[PDB]
Amino acid sequence: ASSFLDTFEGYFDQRKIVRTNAKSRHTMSMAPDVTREEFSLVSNFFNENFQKRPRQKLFEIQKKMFPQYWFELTQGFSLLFYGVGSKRNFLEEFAIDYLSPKIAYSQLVNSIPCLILNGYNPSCNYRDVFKEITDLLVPAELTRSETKYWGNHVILQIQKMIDFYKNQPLDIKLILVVHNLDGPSIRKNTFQTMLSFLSVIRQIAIVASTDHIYAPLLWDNMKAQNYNFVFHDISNFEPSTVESTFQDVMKMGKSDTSSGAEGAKYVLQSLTVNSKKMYKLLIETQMQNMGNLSANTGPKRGTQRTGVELKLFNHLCAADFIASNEIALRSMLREFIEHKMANITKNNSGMEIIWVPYTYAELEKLLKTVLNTL
Amino acid sequence: SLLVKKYCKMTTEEIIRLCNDFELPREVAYKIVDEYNINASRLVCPWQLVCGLVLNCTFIVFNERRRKDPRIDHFIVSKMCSLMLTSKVDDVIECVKLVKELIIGEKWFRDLQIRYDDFDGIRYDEIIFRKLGSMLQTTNILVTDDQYNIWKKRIEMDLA
Amino acid sequence: FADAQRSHYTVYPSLPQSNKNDKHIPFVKLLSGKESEVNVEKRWELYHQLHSHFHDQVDHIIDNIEADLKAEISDLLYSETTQKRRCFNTIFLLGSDSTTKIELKDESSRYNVLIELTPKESPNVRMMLRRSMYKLYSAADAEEHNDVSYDLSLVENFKRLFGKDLAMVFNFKDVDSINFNTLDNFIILLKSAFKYDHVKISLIFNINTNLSNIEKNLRQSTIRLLKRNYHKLDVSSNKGFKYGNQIFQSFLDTVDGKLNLSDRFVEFILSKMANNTNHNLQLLTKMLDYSLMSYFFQNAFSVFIDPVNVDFLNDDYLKILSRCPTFMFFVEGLIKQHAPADEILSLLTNKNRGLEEFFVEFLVRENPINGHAKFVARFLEEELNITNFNLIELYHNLLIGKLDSYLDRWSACKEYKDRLHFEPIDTIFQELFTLDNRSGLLTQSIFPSYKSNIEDNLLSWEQVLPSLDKENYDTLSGDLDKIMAPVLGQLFKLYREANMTINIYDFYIAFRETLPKEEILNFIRKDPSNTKLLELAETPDAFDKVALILFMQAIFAFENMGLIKFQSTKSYDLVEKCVWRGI
Amino acid sequence: CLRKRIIEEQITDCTDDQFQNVAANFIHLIVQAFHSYTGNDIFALNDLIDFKWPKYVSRITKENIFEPLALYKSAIKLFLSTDDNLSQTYDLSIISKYLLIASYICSYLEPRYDASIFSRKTRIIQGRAAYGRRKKKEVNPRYLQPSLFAIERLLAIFQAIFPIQGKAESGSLSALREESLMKANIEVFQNLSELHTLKLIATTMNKNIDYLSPKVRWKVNVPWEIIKEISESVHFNISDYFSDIHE
Amino acid sequence: RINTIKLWLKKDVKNVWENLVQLDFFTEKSAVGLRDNATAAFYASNYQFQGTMIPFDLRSYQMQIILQELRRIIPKSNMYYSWTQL
Repeated sequence: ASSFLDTFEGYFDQRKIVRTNAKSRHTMSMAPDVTREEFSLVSNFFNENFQKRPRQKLFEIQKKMFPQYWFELTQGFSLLFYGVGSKRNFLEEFAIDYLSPKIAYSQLVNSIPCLILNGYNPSCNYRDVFKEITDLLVPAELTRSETKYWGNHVILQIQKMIDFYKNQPLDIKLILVVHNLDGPSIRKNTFQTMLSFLSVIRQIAIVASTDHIYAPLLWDNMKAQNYNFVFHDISNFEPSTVESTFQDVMKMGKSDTSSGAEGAKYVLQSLTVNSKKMYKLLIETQMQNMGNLSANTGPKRGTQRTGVELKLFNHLCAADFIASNEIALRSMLREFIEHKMANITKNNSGMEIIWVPYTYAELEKLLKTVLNTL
Repeated sequence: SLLVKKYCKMTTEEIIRLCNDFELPREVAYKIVDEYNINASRLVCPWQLVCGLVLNCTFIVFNERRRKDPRIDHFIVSKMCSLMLTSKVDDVIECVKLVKELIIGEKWFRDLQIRYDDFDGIRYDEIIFRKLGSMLQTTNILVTDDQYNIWKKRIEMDLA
Repeated sequence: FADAQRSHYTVYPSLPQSNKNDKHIPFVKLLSGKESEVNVEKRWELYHQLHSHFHDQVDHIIDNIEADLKAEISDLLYSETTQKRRCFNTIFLLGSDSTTKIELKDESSRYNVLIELTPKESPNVRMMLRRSMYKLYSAADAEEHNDVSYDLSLVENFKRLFGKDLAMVFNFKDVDSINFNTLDNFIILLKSAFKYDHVKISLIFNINTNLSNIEKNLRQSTIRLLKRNYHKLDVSSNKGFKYGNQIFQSFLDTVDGKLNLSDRFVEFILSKMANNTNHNLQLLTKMLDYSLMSYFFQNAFSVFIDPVNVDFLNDDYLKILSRCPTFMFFVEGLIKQHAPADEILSLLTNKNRGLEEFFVEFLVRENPINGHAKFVARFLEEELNITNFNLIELYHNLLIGKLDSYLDRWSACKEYKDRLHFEPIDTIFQELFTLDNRSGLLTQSIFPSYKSNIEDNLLSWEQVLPSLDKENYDTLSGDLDKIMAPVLGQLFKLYREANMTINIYDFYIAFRETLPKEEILNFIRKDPSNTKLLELAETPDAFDKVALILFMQAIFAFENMGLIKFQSTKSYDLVEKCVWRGI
Repeated sequence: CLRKRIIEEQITDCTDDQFQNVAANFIHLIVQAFHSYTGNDIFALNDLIDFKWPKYVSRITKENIFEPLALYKSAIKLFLSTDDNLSQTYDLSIISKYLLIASYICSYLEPRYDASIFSRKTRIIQGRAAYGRRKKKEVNPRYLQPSLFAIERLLAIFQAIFPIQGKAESGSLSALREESLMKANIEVFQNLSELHTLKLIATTMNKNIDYLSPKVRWKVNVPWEIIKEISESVHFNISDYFSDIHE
Repeated sequence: RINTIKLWLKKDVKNVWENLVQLDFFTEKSAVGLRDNATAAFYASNYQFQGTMIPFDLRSYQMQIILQELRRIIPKSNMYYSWTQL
């Protein structure tokens, strides 16, 4: 077709005008209609059998790189892994099996806590991650002169934490492991600002990974200073079958990538029937409140106004015999809260509202495909 | 020179003749002929693809001889300018890079690099630690063990 | 509820009982397992005393770049006694990073409050004032040892409520990131505090880029207010090179007499430090550390820079140092000058004593370029009053021999170019104690061609996955592995040879013709255990369905890498390519 | 300033009625020069007096107090230019400096004509180059607001105009490995992101835009007078790219 | 066609340009000046408009007084009166 294939020469030469007769418009409906269960059947056979023996031998080669990375984490370098393929099974085998026992032995008993962080999850929140880090470090919380008139308490406590840890002994006491640092909810500027200032602290060791090809566009001179990555290419052509769970693969990637409701569809498939009857009751009651309050077909994502309050919800699931009391209700709610499939917050009157963060069209699709089959 | 000559047809007996003196084997010479027969209708200069395929294959088939002997990398481009009838070497290097773009993804050029173990100039065992970024990779600052092999043989016969 | 589907879970991993060893350092045994353990731990602690001696001085340097900058801004913030007394003294800090603290005077019978405003703290003009009036009322009760409305009426009631007059200082942090409608309206708001007879305002602008960009943004009547007294203070780590010359000289003091710097390394330092002009000194330190980390990790001869370990010398050390290219040039020089064979044979390995006695001679030379560069930099400083010079490219041109061809640009060293002349000499065995990048490790680890390493692994992929020959005829798919590419690598060359907008269905068929039809269906049948998978294989439609399943997880993997746009939502039939190789 | 000079110049032949008339005639002269610039302001005239009264006093001597026409010709260079303003304009990197130039090209040249201007390489395979613009447009698009471009067009025009790195050292062993044209390493994206935080490259305004998305387009916001100062620093002639479109 | 008239420079007309803005001869292009109530004026103060962030000479403005009205007010004895008609 084109004479040039790669340079700016190939960019300028392949972006030509195609004529209307020269366009061969074939709809993708002219294809074998593939069921979802045989999609998973053929994919799990090729991902577990096609090139294991090259990928296993490649993983034995780059396992000899592990003391060379550990020498870099003891010198204050954050450590970014790029390449083509899934880097997830590499990253949590290096950081849990190799890295964490060998820092602890070199500081002489228990291992270093290894907070790993799934950034391919589109529901990854930076305030919940920082809630986890202050449980592990237990920093001195922020005095009144330090909270500077609606200052950001997450950023202003890291800056107190840097000045504290500039005088502590140089010992790794946390390893935060960021899978897909350029993932959908973690590529935002408030998340990167958190993790850059948190990377200045030499007492915690950053081990991160990126999949997108324009990932270095995400760090300017100030963020690349605080990070000071050393970059490592680990191409291994792994399938990424866990990253292809929060995002529908039957639609080839036009599932909007930031919903999180497609990843919720995977969570419902292996639950209790009494935990699916509750969540079905929660969806159907909020679906009543979205069609009432909005008066609008178009996609608005469900928030606190459309949510059920908690004491009214306990009456709904006691008549349908899901929950016997308030505590057994709250014990099977929190498994949805930790996966952020349901949120609990209070309004301006004290009503404790429970609500599902998905749009109306994603809420009726989810109600029919997994929940209403019983 | 033949590099400036345009829209001239190349018989199979000539594109073999260009690589018969380089002593490229059967399977290297036939896939040069097959690659020419695809693009033969769409080339501006046919001799630029013919010299570019043969040079890219002679750096791969004879890479094992080229590591020990740095003389031959100057030999082949000096031999190439006289047979394409060009004056200086800059057009010959220019036609290597242009044909390297066209056959970098092809299946036979991959199997040519796996068999002769070249991987644009390296081994596999030496290029995978160069791509991983190992600090234990080889640095070309010392002479190699096989180049010190033939230096040690030569000097002892220059001793006595 | 798997942990793989959660976000941010915490592993408390299990550590084994005891691995029988005090081997818990990241250095490995070199010489392919011929190096002793006592050499590995010596090379570890000889690294840390050469690493810490470098960072004890760099931390001393960085503490001087702030103590100088606190004092240079404080000479200029105070004592400009204007006789008109109805304006503010403005301090433009050209190119300043906003990470400098400003200490104000104590200076009793006067309040000196410092009010710092970031562009995140400035969404609009009333939020600039309510934070500024909170920061002075909170910092005046801190020095005092009822509530006030936070507005500019606190400035007029300041003597009537605290008894001392005011001197407030504004420190705008990222003024290139603030919008200039708000900052213009806030300076005009502070202009209304010049009727109160007991206050003086002082603005400090941390302009990271330029003054010419700022005066095109502010309105013209504000610049006429800012010009009654302003002071431009150039604040940079890169001005006059005077702090980059101190960190690089601090590096050369640590490796004085024990490590050399190749000019291929020094001009790499010199080129990469010019590509980042705002943060040079952290990036100068990062490259000198990672090359120093690289040396002690890779050279078994790293233990031979203190003389107490020369009495250890072994046989595998003797087989590896003799391939140094200067050492062959020395034996070549003894061939060409002295005819007999025995003195050269006493140098070589057939004399077991002589070669290891030959290496103890050449370790103690000073190798005097490290002191001579410090000699030139001090002499060219105080004699000629020259400030604007790199010591880095002075050290680079000194390694080559182009010293006087570098000094002629100042045109005042013509009476001194003969006494400062120095031709370097190649010492023997200097390749074993040196810092160089001829392998390409620093421009792969610190400055990688990121996207070009992605498309090369996609397109080529033979440099990545091992092509193995014995083990494949045993396994389930090794008849398929020699004839079929990995699907991300197969789809990328169909991606690469295509135009900008491509139909998915035509891109599916063009993918499907590349695959072997008989051996995919032979591979899908070679597992006898899955009955559900063998039922798909009996269908006549088996290859057309396996090819689509295998296509559309790679067309999915190319989207979240960013290689493919789905043009024109509501249509979902054709895609646009984002990424070209080579760019 | 008027007080000090008259005793220190040793011309002590003056009264208050000359003191008042020398300052009054300056005000009538500072208005009659700069009324067309300020208008009917009071506060702009009050700034141009006190910015130009210390410079008007220091040019008086014995022949200048008594005759007003002689003093105006001895102070002519401060009644012609207002000067209400306070090496290179930016201290940007050498590849940040060519990445605003390529941003200014992508945002005012059209994408349709780029293959005719920047292409230089010989064709192994038959094909026709782009013909270029057939006729000039009389809008001069640099007057107009800059248009949006994609991130890959910027990186294509960046290496089209970036100077030759790794120059050929006349070696056949060295000429293959060189890759004389510059690829986008970690510094090109780090300097493009730094150029965005400095508000020199703009985007479409959405709260928490993602850099890493197909939909986000980019545009430059520097004027022509800044990118002209930038282009003369790196000896790049950006005016020839815009001379052929209308000027 | 014609003593001479001074042509003021690009840096000097900037002050003249900003006075015609603040005298309501030029308005910002699609501008909402004062809001109806207090909450709409508060919502607008937290939004950061585009014309603020684009450079000075690139802001699109519009026109309070059109040229056909501008010919009728300016007297016939001005030297600029011939340029109040295309």
